Amino acid sequence: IYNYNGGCVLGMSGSNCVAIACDLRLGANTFTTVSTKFSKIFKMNNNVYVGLSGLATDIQTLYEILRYRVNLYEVRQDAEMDVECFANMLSSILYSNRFSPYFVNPIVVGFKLKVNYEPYLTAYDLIGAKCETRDFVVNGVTSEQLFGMCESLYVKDQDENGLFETISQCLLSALDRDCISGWGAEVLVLTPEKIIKKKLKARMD
Amino acid sequence: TLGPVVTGTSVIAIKYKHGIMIAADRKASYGSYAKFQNVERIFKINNKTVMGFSGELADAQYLHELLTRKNINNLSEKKRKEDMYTPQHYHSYVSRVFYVRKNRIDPLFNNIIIAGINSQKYDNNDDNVLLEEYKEIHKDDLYIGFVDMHGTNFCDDYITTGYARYFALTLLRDHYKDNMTEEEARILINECLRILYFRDATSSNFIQIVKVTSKGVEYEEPYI
Amino acid sequence: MDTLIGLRGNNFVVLAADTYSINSIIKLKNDDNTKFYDIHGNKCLLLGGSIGDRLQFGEFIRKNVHLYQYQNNTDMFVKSFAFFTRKNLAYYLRRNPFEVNCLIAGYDKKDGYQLYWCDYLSNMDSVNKGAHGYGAYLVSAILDKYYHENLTVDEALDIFKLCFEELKKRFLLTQINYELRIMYDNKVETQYVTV
Amino acid sequence: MDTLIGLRGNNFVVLAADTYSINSIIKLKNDDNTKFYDIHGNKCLLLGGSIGDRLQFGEFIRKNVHLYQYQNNTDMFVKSFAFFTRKNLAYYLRRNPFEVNCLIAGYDKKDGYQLYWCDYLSNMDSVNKGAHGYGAYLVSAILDKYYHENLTVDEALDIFKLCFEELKKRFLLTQINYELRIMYDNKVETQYVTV
Amino acid sequence: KRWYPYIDNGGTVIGLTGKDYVILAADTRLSLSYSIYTRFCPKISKLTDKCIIGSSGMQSDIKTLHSLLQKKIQLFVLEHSHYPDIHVIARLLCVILYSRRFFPYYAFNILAGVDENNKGVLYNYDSVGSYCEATHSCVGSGSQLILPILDNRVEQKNQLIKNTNFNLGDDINFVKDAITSATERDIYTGDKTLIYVIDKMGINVNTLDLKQD
Amino acid sequence: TTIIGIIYDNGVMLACDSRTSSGTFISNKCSRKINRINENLYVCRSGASAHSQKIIEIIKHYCVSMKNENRKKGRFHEGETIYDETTYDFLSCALIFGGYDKIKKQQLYAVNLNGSIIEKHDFAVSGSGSIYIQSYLQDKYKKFMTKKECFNLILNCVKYAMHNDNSSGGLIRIVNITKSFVEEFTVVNTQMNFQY
Amino acid sequence: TTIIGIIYDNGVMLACDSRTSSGTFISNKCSRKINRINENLYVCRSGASAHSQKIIEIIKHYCVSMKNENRKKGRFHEGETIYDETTYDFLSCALIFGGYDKIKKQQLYAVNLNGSIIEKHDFAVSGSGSIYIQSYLQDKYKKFMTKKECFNLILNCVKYAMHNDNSSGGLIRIVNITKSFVEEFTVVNTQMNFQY
Amino acid sequence: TTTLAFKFKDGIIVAVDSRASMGSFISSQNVEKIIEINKNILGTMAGGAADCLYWEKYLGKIIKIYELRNNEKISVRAASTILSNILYQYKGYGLCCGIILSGYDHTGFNMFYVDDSGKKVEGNLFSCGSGSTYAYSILDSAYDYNLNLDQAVELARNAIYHATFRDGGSGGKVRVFHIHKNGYDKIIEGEDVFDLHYHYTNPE
Amino acid sequence: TTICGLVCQNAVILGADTRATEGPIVADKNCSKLHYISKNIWCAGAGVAGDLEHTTLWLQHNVELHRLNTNTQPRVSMCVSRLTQELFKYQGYKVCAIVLGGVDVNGPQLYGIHPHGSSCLLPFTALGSGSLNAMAVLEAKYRDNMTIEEGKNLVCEAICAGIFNDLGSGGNVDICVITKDSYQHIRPYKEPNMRLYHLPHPTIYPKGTTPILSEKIEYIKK
Repeated sequence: IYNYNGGCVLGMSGSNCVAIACDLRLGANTFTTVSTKFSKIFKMNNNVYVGLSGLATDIQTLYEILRYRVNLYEVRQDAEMDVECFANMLSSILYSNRFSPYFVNPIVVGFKLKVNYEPYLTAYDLIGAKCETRDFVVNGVTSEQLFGMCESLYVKDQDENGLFETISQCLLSALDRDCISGWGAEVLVLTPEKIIKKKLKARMD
Repeated sequence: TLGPVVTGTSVIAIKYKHGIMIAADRKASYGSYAKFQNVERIFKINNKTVMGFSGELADAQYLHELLTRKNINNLSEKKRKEDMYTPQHYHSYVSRVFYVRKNRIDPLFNNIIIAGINSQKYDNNDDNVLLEEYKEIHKDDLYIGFVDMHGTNFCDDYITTGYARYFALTLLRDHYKDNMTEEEARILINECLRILYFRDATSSNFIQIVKVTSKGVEYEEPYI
Repeated sequence: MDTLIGLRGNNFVVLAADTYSINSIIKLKNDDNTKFYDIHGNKCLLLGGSIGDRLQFGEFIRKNVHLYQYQNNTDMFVKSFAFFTRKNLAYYLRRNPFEVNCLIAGYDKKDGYQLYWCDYLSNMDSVNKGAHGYGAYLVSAILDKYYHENLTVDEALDIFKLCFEELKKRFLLTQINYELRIMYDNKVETQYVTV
Repeated sequence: MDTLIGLRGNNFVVLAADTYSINSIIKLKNDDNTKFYDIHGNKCLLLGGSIGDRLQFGEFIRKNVHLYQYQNNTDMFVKSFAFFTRKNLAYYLRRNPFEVNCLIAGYDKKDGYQLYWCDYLSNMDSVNKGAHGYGAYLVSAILDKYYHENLTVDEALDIFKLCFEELKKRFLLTQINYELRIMYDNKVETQYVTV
Repeated sequence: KRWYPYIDNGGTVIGLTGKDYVILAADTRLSLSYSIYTRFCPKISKLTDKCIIGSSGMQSDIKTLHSLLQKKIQLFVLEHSHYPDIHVIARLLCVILYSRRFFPYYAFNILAGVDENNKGVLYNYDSVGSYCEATHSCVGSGSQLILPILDNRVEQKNQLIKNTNFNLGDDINFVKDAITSATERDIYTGDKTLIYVIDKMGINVNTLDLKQD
Repeated sequence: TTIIGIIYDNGVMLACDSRTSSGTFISNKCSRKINRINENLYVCRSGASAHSQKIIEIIKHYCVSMKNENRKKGRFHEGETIYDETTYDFLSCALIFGGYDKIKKQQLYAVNLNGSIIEKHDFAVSGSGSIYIQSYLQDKYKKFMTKKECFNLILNCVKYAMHNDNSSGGLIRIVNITKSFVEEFTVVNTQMNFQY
Repeated sequence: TTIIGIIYDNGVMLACDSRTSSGTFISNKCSRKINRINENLYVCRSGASAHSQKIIEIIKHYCVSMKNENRKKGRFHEGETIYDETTYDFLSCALIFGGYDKIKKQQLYAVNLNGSIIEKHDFAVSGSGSIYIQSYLQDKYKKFMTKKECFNLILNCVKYAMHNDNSSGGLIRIVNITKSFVEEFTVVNTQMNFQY
Repeated sequence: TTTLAFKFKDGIIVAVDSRASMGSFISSQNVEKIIEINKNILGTMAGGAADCLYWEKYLGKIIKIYELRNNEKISVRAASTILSNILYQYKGYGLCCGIILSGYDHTGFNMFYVDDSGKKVEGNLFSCGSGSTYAYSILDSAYDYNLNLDQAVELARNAIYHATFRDGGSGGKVRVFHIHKNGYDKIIEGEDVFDLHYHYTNPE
Repeated sequence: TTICGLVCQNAVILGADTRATEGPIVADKNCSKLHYISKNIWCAGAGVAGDLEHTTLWLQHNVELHRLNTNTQPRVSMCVSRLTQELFKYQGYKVCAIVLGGVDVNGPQLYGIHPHGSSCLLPFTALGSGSLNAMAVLEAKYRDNMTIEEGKNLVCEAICAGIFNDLGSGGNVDICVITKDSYQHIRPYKEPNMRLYHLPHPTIYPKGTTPILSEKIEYIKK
């Protein structure tokens, strides 16, 4: 975690659908912006999305490592990787480099697939501390402006249309409060039958 | 000063219906060993208010001499029994001298606890500097203040300092009742000081139980 | 430092750089330096930083790509070339520092004219415009005011003439000479201009 | 930094300086700055260094000399003026730093056209030529090769044109604009030139 | 050992406005860096009949700064025979902090109150004295967790700008919900809360007890 | 902590307190600062318990590999003590050995924090509270004592080294060593009570 | 250096070694670590002799100004000792007071390096070699001793604190204090010789 | 913290933003970066929050004293030298300021720029703050000194928008003042400028 | 991070608090600090959760591999030895004060391992930042040969005294009896909040801005 290359991710869990949002700021220096199309969320599987947050030299590196390991595990099993085995994999990949850590604060949003479907949201830290959360979860630079923010705008179980508005207002009200992040927003709400890549016209300040 | 070389232990000050109960051990550690084992730490500054030390002991006499002169100065104009300096006035003075030193570099490391009877509805208009039954106080006239080395000042029903703030205070925040009897007070402090004797290095026996009743200030020396 | 301006159009990519070599910081050793590391597969790379690390990395990344373009009869994709050099910076970050900043730019027959951007660390990201060095604080704003969609080469060079004259007026070390790398219609030409 | 070239002839003194104000080191705030602190008694002082300390010292040394030139009907001697400002730097060295470099230059009716030289500390010494700033390493050598005895103003300005073009070619921050202070025959004129 | 004289005693102060009322809520937990000293230390101290002040820095620079401000405010009421407005108290308090600019009062304070018949005003600043007239503010350990919540009700980012009415009956319940969210997430936020509502007829001292975590 | 090793006329005694605090906090109250290696020799460790607990796990590994090396009842003490020096070639922990043997009657060694294996035929004392009872030992230590004479000396030495030290243990573990391998852990729980 | 102050049944004794080394070198061999202030009280200083020799020059200035303040034979000890605390309001030096008075029989005080003036009605010990004989004192200190009983105790305490310490003095200066102001400097030159 | 200055054919046009952050958190979005001094001279606080706001108000005490003792309007050059001299005494004390004083004196439309250590520089196109260099470069392509007030205030908004977009330290509401010959007009807030959009996607 | 444990007449009862914080802000109000080593022993640790979560996984599998090699239940004296030989190699990085205990062939033991590598058997112990508050009330009412019910409320009071008297320790309290037959995993003393409940406000449907929506219906694998 560093102020260099700021940004943050957040994942919300509705009734049967889950949503993950992030900003799109590639901060060159701490107080600088050179790109507004830096998606911090990656399609790791058909129903297992990951969101990395932190330094950009480790976000792109950890994504290439996870894609090298997930594809090596999906074709070896001839079935897609679930979330429970993928979530514990990140807890070992991050711990395998405990001396030279990867400055990333990931998040994992994806259906557990018990025909059935479960939310299964979790986050980590710089070293790989697993944190299972059946409700909303957030990690990034704006972690301080999002824990208390989502605590007042969160319902127990919401539908698909209600989860997107509950997560868009949760991110737009916190990205405008932070200075080193928030040059855009790209919420990826997904249901067990379809995904939605909805962008937001956030405050370009 | 600079560096708590002669470190002292902590005191425990609770209040009940008959008055304040402040107790402490007489062991002052010097570095890593008990050099002095017969030094008092519950100093009397008035006929109704007492005060306790913690942390540095050599710096503590400087604050004691500053407060005992104010007692003689206040006694010089005692033309009525209501003109005596209440413990709230002594607490605001110590909290003020700690803040002035906080602005400078020297902080005078201490954890001063001022306790006493914050009222004058009892006949004591005859003070003796050098030398029957108790009463019932409304719980509002029993002031017990605390002063940190940073100048933090407040007051509660029970005030615990030093290392006992983590051991005796937790045992005191759930067992303390309002208007306890005299025997129930020392049976709780002796039980909480027993835990401090087993889980603290700079602590020992030789308790100095000091009670501030409505008839004066007493002294005792149990051994648990 | 050294300004590395890079502007990407809809059917072209123009890279700008400084032709001043600063060895023994008080004086300029040689004018008309070589910062661009032209790759045979229409991928003009542009580095920036210390002269010692831009030469040990621009050469290593050129022969490693020329080897791949010769081991196979094909040519390297600009998306694959941009992420290949990004991996070498992250690999050569724990052992050697490599204080270099590169502006990856090329052309592919499946993705159009692309342009990437890096940093001291590995911060690859595809952009339409970008800058590097200490002069980036004075040229990244001009490109935003003049980035009309569906640009052309003759209008993009007008932006740089409206940009080079700004560095000559309100920058610390006033740069006068520049070197452009126009990549319009598979014809990489070097149009170095002054003032 | 800022170059402060000063050349003293046999019957003239020419001072050269930089007209670039460097506040917030990345960029140039204003061009055509004021470094010379002209004194009423034919003593053109020229300072150099931080803008905050050259203004707090050039003003203080000007009013302190203008007071002496008004408290008495006479004018200050250039030898006395050079050692007066040297004393103020040594006095204002133990309390305040004053990172300034001055080139004292004037004229007296008993010692001819003089020119002094100082440093960060008080290092006054009468010289025939001198320089300051980071550009002194590139201009102190040109003056030695072209210091033919019994010079003239028209040949001394030729030396500066052979000197300003050197700073524009092999110096870190290429200076283009300059400001000259010719002091030939009791006529201090400001001939600021460019390139 | 160098004796760092700055410690954060926790606590948060919430501030809201409207047309004729201001709400200043604050928890009452005085704590050390990790332990809890006491559960009652009012961070809100009244000054006049229509102006209060809350703070959340160290408890040393709070009882002093409130008494130093009350001493100057008790001098002005007798030297001019008139109570001071909030517009003139904020200027007096802006120069008190700058008088100790080199050894700053480690206490971020909030000024609330009403001067005219209605005119709900609020004032918030840093630890040195840059007072600015704001409409909502939060200060303390939970200054980063409550400020985005209050930025959704007063200011807006939604498409349809709803909630055109903000009455005192609903605005009090929002601060009671905002201070509850600080206790459930921040650590230094206390349990007892003193909701101070300043209407056109005085102040109110409504209480509330939160989680004693 | 404190450690006292006195030599009998036939055997050797070892005793130590049980406090082992960690930064003015008693986190390992009533522990075992003494350790068993064989039927005849014991090792009482002091200093930091982090780097010292690994040495006892290593010594126990080498001693069982050395006692099985010779024969069934082939044990040694001096040879085992000098091996502890080789494990100090960084960690810092002072140890006090001591036991019975067959080549000689009894033996005792003292290993410092750097590697000196200076033996002591009279007695030895080490630890944190060792400084307060160094002169009291030399004044009361005779040439040959009895089982009850030396036991009354270490009972006062550990009690004196605890009364004037913040690393005062609670119950002390006195361990005897003889020819017939009595090795009884005479553990007591007597506190200090001064008279004047 | 070492300093030992024991209280008699009628008077008080003070003794100290004379080594006061400076960086493993004996530069001030056979010095006077004890000092005289009046006919009844003596002050034995320890610690660094730089900042401590100025305190004795100040105390001697205030005590002669205080003894002349009252009358001709008006002296005081407790009042003079608390004045030493005021001279600790930076220098670091521990001092041990002690003398006879008229308000009470005898008295003794101990001033630490920071300013504590904790008196000791039983006995006191301070200095560098004080740590090695703290338990030996508490074991042999009775309630009331004689002139010869206490003299044999300090003769062994300084000798024990010197035998196991590098700041071992040569000749020791034992100073007595009584009612009739005997104040004889019983200085001896006995070395330590162990038996076993 | 991005500030501006123009000095056109008409009076000086001062424009700022309204963001005040503390590291990686925004304190408030409604700070007043324009601090007036007199009926004509109006300062521009930047850099530190109250490290310069106090002296901008302290200058108002010194000027108003001189405004009555001599019953004449002070100049901008005198208002700048006074602020630069009182700021030089606090050079090595820990201050952090940037102030652009501007007004209308008896001799034209003067304008100055005072730094922390009294680096009083006179010019025509000043700017200071975190995102200064971005807004400093937008004016080099359009400042022509002969632009009417209609296309002048648009340049101040266009320059700040490009400065609050690339920098993270600045942002918020945009203020733009126009110093008249006998006072100064005002414009309050934009807060969201779309100079290059059609609401399609995100730019780059 | 108040974690305490004590022994009884036949089992070892542990206890912890469900609250993990980043230091100034809590991360989650429910975090199971109790871990499953095997059927007869359980562990719980403090400090950094990263060096503790992997240390448990490294111990949960190394014990299971050793359990599958032999045919007896794994002893508690074996996992402490593997932790001692592993924590010394990373004494400056793997900082985690772990306490564990359970039944074995011997009596119910309870080992407390410190992050620097030391370890010692204890009849009752506490660990974490709220250890002083827990060990205070633990030393007051610690009898001998107490029943499971008499040990259930003591370990519950030891954590509850470590919740109110501490800042970074809250949430619910969970215990785990480690008797000979099996284990237990209960969550008693939920501590319901009878204060003003949170009233979440669901925002209206047309909100946000949405410049472009990339709607994608993908149902390929169920």
